[PDB]
Amino acid sequence: GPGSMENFQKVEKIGEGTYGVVYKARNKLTGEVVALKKIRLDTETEGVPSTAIREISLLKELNHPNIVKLLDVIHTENKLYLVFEFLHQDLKKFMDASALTGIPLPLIKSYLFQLLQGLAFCHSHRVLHRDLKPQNLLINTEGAIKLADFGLARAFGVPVRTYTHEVVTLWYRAPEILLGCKYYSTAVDIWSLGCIFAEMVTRRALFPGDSEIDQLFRIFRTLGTPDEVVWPGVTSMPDYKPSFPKWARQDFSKVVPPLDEDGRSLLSQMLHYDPNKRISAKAALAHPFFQDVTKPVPHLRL
Amino acid sequence: GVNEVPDYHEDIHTYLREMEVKCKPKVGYMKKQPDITNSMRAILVDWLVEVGEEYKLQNETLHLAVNYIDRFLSSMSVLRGKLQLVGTAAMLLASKFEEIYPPEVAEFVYITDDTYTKKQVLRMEHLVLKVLAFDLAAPTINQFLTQYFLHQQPANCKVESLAMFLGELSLIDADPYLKYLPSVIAAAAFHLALYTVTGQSWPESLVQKTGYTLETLKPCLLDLHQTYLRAPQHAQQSIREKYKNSKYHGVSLLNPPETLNV
Ligand SMILES: COc1cc(Br)ccc1CO
Ligand SMILES: COc1cc(Br)ccc1CO
Ligand SMILES: COc1cc(Br)ccc1CO
Ligand SMILES: COc1cc(Br)ccc1CO
Ligand SMILES: COc1cc(Br)ccc1CO
Repeated sequence: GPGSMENFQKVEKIGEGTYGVVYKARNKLTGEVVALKKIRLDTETEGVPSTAIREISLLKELNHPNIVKLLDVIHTENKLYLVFEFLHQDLKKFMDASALTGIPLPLIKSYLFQLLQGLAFCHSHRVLHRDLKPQNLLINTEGAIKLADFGLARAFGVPVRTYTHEVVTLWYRAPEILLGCKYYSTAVDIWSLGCIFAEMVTRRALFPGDSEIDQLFRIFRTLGTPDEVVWPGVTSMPDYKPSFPKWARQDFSKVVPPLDEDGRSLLSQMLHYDPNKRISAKAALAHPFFQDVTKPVPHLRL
Repeated sequence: GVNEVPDYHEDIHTYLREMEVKCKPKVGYMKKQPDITNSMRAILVDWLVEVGEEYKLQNETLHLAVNYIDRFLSSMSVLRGKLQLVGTAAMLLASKFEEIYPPEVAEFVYITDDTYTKKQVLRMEHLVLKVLAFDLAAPTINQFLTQYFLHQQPANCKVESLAMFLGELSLIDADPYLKYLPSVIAAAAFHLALYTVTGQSWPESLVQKTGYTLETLKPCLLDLHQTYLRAPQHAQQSIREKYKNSKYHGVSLLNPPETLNV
């Protein structure tokens, strides 16, 4: 691409992944702050990691304001550098930063609505993220949140085929993955966004499981244990057990008590057991919860 | 339901339609290839079909790899002793993109009979990614076929498998199929598969979705009809061997129709 390491001045470390390390850097000719993701291909006896092949190929097509911008790839034999636009913070670190203050309803609402736009755009370009969690959502000082970390993402066909089952960080994982379903679709990213909506309101994770079955049992204790009525086919599902405790569904008002009627409607549709009945990111944009949406700047210094 | 992404299927189809044009190889690249021929490419692709059967890889992976190869050969002049290195690197990249469990790099070295070293494979891997600028999410014939398959009333597994098979036959012959886009070959393959098994024809639902009609499809259909008729005698035979399997409903044993009433 049209980039070279000599024009970047490193600033500090800002992150780390299996790939390697993420650095804030500065372009010495343009002034542009970037994030530099380094991939080590030297430790790679199997060539370019499949995670990186997917991340680059997919991020190259996904030009959208609520998806992080891959500006460039510097491609030597020993190393691969991913040049990304620089955003100051993740949503996880900001929720912790709002621990005692609370996150303001207008920011919760502008964040959910921009997350729903970037998801809708990923889904409209045959891409599933499969790791939507606050840690992978990047905010800036102007009021934007963007989807990032596309290393677990996948280009899908229509209808879907069977893909990797080891998918989505546990607390954000959808039941159909937990229940070993042959097929999963765009509804898994919505499940994750619904968990995130709740987390923005409470600043705590909605389903904090220590195991797959604890995750399942915590979802079932909050939302009730699904039967053939609410979710046709559930009892036939591979990892469904007849012995599973049959918890009643509590009033959804008690799942996230400070949520208003509109918030609750939308959280309910994002957390519907049946992936077929679960709301699309496209449809969710028209939800009454967003009639008064604005894009405020974040209320804390980042 | 959601497995057929009802809220996104049209946006997706429109998007692939745009991307298939961007991912298209040069129709006339072999004339500019001084050392390799259509006959050699057919040998490579037929080998890749056998390799996909050996490692039990998806058909999608085969299609991707062929796309990568043709796009690569559209800009990079290649000696015949290296054509299999390009092909191996294409199938490795395709595998890492599309497969849950890609074969290991050592497995790709092994299938080449130690013609090449692991170091040669990994370096071509890098070269292909550089030549293709990491654009690997290319529309395939399959991505079109699976959407078209939703317009069957009702679904017929013989029709699905035969269209898959006909589309695969097209990968073998750069002449003429380099001249047709994945969406068009898929349409031809589907209509030809539907007639052979049910006697039915390209549906209006798909005219509505695609804008394509049997008149717009006539050129590829005539070419595909001939390929189907001539397939038992083609020098490459690996796709017919593959489509005898029960996985594919033994569709390679179905008789092609003598005429198309076009
Ligand atoms: C900023 O420039 C960089 C950045 C990283 Br990370 C590694 C090497 C260089 C060379 O200058
Ligand atoms: C890839 O990781 C990123 C990217 C950006 Br932009 C900003 C911060 C981080 C944290 O590591
Ligand atoms: C109306 O104000 C709200 C509402 C909810 Br729900 C969550 C946070 C705030 C502001 O800290
Ligand atoms: C006016 O804007 C609205 C109104 C309703 Br109701 C629902 C969603 C939006 C999106 O912004
Ligand atoms: C070594 O023979 C070849 C060459 C090419 Br190109 C493709 C396939 C084969 C068969 O293994």
